[PDB]
Amino acid sequence: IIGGEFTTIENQPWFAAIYRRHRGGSVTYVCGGSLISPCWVISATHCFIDYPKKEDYIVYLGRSRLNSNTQGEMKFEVENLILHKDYSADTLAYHNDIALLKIRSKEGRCAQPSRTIQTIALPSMYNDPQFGTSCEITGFGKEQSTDYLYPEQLKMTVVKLISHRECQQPHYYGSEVTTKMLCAADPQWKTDSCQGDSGGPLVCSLQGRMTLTGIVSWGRGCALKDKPGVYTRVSHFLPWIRSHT
Ligand SMILES: COc1ncc(-c2nc(C(=O)NC(=N)N)c(N)nc2N2CCCCCC2)c(OC)n1
Repeated sequence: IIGGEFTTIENQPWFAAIYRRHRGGSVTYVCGGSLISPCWVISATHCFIDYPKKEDYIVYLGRSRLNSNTQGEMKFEVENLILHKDYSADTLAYHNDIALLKIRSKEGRCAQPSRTIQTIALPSMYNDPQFGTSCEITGFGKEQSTDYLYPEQLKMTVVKLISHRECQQPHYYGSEVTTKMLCAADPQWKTDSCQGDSGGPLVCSLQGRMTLTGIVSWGRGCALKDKPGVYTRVSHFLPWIRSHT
């Protein structure tokens, strides 16, 4: 996350931290996700597509820091890794950038809700807020495009939903952005999602409740002028989400 503020997991208790075991022993951060039910984390396919073996991944819930344990955190194996059959990668855009991780502990239990571990609501079908709506993004992603390290502490910022029509202007993304994508940006382009934030939540207050509107997918740099964040439009994927859960 470029700009925004540091936060703790209590402010985004659905936030999942997804890591991969390396042949050797070492564990590296992959991507964020969102607890949508006790046993199910939703994320981005492009996070896993290079290493699509479920046994390689670890999910934490209730985790506020990258490389230290948070009091109350739960650690999970991936019992199922579901990648979107119709996934594709362009030079810039991911299509159908959506994935489901069925989580279970060594002792065979799903997530136990707590102050630091809550589920987020999916939206009603084809129902997103208007352009100009303020939504929150959360991630352990880079603080600057050029940074080598990810931040130790979880971050979150505010971005405004951009109209499909504004996001398809050639000097933005042209036709790279489809009806299954959402754009969000800061009016000053000063705050944004970035590398490491992929798969993490775009959350909007919708029908007066916190709703998983987007999944961090792609963008051309981070906090660049005329280069908004591009998000999987979760309201266009409910059948796929219902069916695979
Ligand atoms: C031109 O440089 C460039 N371009 C793209 C990325 C990148 N961006 C995002 C992202 O969400 N961007 C955004 N919201 N504006 C994102 N979610 N992920 C990004 N990478 C991770 C996976 C995609 C390609 C490599 C960079 C990047 O990160 C340092 N740097």
